[PDB]
Amino acid sequence: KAKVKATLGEFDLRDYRNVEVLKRFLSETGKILPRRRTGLSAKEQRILAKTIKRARILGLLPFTEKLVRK
Amino acid sequence: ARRRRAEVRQLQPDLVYGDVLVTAFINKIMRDGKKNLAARIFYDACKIIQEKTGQEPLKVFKQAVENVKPRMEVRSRRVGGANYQVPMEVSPRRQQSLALRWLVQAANQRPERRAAVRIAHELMDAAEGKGGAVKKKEDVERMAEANRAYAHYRW
Amino acid sequence: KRQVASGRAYIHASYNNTIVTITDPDGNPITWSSGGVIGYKGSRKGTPYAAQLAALDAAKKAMAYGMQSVDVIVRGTGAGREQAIRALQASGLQVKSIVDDTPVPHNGCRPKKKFRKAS
RNA sequence: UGAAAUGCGCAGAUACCGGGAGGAACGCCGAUGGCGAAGGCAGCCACCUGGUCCACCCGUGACGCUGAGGCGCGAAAGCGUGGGGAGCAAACCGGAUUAGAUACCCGGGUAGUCCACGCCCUAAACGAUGCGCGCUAGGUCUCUGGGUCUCCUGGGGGCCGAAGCUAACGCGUUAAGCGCGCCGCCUGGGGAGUACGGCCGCAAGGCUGAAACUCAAAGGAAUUGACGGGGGCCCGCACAAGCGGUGGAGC
RNA sequence: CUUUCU
Ligand SMILES: NC[C@@H]1O[C@H](O[C@H]2[C@@H](O)[C@H](O[C@@H]3[C@@H](O)[C@H](N)C[C@H](N)[C@H]3O[C@H]3O[C@H](CO)[C@@H](O)[C@H](O)[C@H]3N)O[C@@H]2CO)[C@H](N)[C@@H](O)[C@@H]1O
Ligand SMILES: [Mg+2]
Ligand SMILES: [Mg+2]
Ligand SMILES: [Mg+2]
Ligand SMILES: [Mg+2]
Ligand SMILES: [Mg+2]
Ligand SMILES: [Mg+2]
Ligand SMILES: [Mg+2]
Ligand SMILES: [Mg+2]
Ligand SMILES: [Mg+2]
Ligand SMILES: [Mg+2]
Ligand SMILES: [Mg+2]
Ligand SMILES: [Mg+2]
Ligand SMILES: [Mg+2]
Ligand SMILES: [Mg+2]
Ligand SMILES: [Mg+2]
Ligand SMILES: [Mg+2]
Ligand SMILES: [Mg+2]
Ligand SMILES: [Mg+2]
Ligand SMILES: [Mg+2]
Ligand SMILES: [Mg+2]
Repeated sequence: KAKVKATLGEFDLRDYRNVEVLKRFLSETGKILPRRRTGLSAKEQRILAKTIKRARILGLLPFTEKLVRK
Repeated sequence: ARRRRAEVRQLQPDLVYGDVLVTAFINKIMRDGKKNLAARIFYDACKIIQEKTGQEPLKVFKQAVENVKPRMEVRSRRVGGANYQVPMEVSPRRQQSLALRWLVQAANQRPERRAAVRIAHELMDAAEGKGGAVKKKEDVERMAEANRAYAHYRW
Repeated sequence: KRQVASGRAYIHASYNNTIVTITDPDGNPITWSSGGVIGYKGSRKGTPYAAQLAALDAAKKAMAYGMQSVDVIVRGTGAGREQAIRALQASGLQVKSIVDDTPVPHNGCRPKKKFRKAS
């Protein structure tokens, strides 16, 4: 569909507290989205996943969700 | 029928009531190419419908057939190990053929000594819903549906 | 027995059986069915038709507790699954939501030989 | 499970919710990606630590390459001592299947798989390709630096391909091309990685490694077929759908 | 399905 990167302005993707931003990079099942979807550079996507994994331990982001209407 | 889908052999309308479905029946009655004797029989039988009811023969026969048509049948089926009886819907053609096939086999199972009679009574009984044809049929519709677990092939 | 008007339908589709269990909205089970509880035994419990019948049976037993609607929750992939769902929907019983909640390791325990194959 | 049975379940199993214990492994990200000399390395955090790339062109001044032996590292399995043990699981105990089934399938299940310390030192330890250096068209995709950031310039990973090489398959600036240096190795097949001896090892075993006898081959790549319980496309009264038969009786 | 041998 349309890339998640393209729907945002600047943002520090080292920022493991900005759950508002971070959360659009997760799927409806709280799974880290692949680059095909996130629209990221390899290097960026590496840094992302790292800080997504931080948010998660902080309690700020989900490790999982359940799929609604299936 | 590897290549094409086979032309449904299209049938001479009836000499008497002007209906295609009747020749079809007369044909299933017919042995060894003797369409004459076959046709006597079916007509003789239609006369026995008259004398034994105020009904017009044609619409007895029509409505008998309609009562012998199966809705579902069980065609056998390989599953890389076992052959299962698989329930599935029945082509309008096949409805019609199986009907007339069973009408005549049912007819010829009967006790009455003369063919025109057996044809006649079986027809009567069938429009009513209680010929030997209809048992050889609710038997089918039963067996399909009593195998309804395997309706998830259909092939 | 108690009157609960809505609660959960928990479907457990597996390649060997669908088991449908119905609960109050806190998760305590009211009734339950399975391919075995219906007539079936052995390989036939797996069928989608088995699924329908269990879904329908367990939904009937649940309407005996005056159940009106359910949150559906599915787990496992299995022949009977969308069939078990389709049953509930068309059972009188009203289906508010449907939710896949199939449990999955964040790779953890070694599978049995049969389920390693992806090795 | 093909179908089952063994098995578990009214001491209440399965499915469902809540709480707790433990063991082991980290899903998405994840790649045709990255790192390491190899083996090999994957949740997150901190500490300790090895390598390596780019820019400046500041320093030393041939200080270099290779490397018998030595020394160290070295997947899994295996061993010792002591922990630990959730799941999986050689052996083993059962159920199926089968002509039989010491297997393939199902149910149990010990060693082991896990940790620490000490052994073992092997491999399809593979790129089946020793290390270093220079030289010889390009194109394309990718990871990671720098620039005047359309494009240029390093380092790394792929694909196609100049010249060229190759038995062919293929290689082709990441050479299997053209050259130099230094090391390791080969010398028909079987006997045989056997015997003997030595060294090492707790053991299991490992390294080194023959001969007699015996064969006229053993091999590699590619060609045409043929075949497949490989693939794709398609036919035929081939099967299906039908109607009549044979197999029964007399002749 | 099933197929040990030839
Ligand atoms: N994950 C921990 C790390 O693992 C390494 O080793 C340690 C651990 O991994 C290892 O296992 C620990 C153990 O500590 C402890 N006594 C028992 C505990 N269950 C284990 O836990 C750990 O390892 C197991 C392996 O799956 C898992 O629990 C889990 O992956 C991890 N939490 O034991 C080692 C020390 O006891 C490194 N030594 C260190 O970086 C750190 O402990
Ligand atoms: Mg079953
Ligand atoms: Mg629990
Ligand atoms: Mg490797
Ligand atoms: Mg200088
Ligand atoms: Mg000077
Ligand atoms: Mg080792
Ligand atoms: Mg080991
Ligand atoms: Mg040990
Ligand atoms: Mg056995
Ligand atoms: Mg087993
Ligand atoms: Mg087990
Ligand atoms: Mg290569
Ligand atoms: Mg390059
Ligand atoms: Mg090439
Ligand atoms: Mg020799
Ligand atoms: Mg060859
Ligand atoms: Mg050939
Ligand atoms: Mg036929
Ligand atoms: Mg004969
Ligand atoms: Mg033999």
